[PDB]
Amino acid sequence: KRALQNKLIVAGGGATEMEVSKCLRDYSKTIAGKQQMIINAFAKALEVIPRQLCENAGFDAIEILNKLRLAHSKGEKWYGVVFETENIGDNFAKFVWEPA
Amino acid sequence: SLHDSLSVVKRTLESGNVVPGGGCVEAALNIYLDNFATTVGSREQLAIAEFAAALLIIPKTLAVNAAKDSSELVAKLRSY
Repeated sequence: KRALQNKLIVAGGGATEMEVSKCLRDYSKTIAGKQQMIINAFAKALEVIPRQLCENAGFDAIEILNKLRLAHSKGEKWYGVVFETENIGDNFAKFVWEPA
Repeated sequence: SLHDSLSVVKRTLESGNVVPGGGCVEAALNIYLDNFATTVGSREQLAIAEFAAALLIIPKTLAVNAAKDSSELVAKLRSY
């Protein structure tokens, strides 16, 4: 339903959640003072969404999230968490989509 | 006073290798090990992140005893 009603999509399943948390860690480097640790806490608070997705599905939260923090930091922004076979992967190809 | 002063200069010069203080080492290792944590990427990445962030307690306590705000100076010092 939302695919036809909304033509603006973002990659879900951990993809968008990591990119929002990725850039805000870099944006906090330019801001000094208490606001730096607060933005870092906000980006750290964004890590609970991909975490619980792996914990509720039985996947290992330590390995998959850390491996997700690797390849996503390598310059590809679309890496999500594959819900079928446990591994890191692009959800844009796996077609996990949510509107913006 | 010249003997009490130079005495500190004596030990500083006697060692031909000096290190900056005031929280420079703890912050330099915190930022470097943060990027080095991505070189492993399994488990220790979380341990290296906690080990590097644990060094921030040294510059934090120095500001608390100085009556200055530690959440400001330590955060500003890391950004620099």
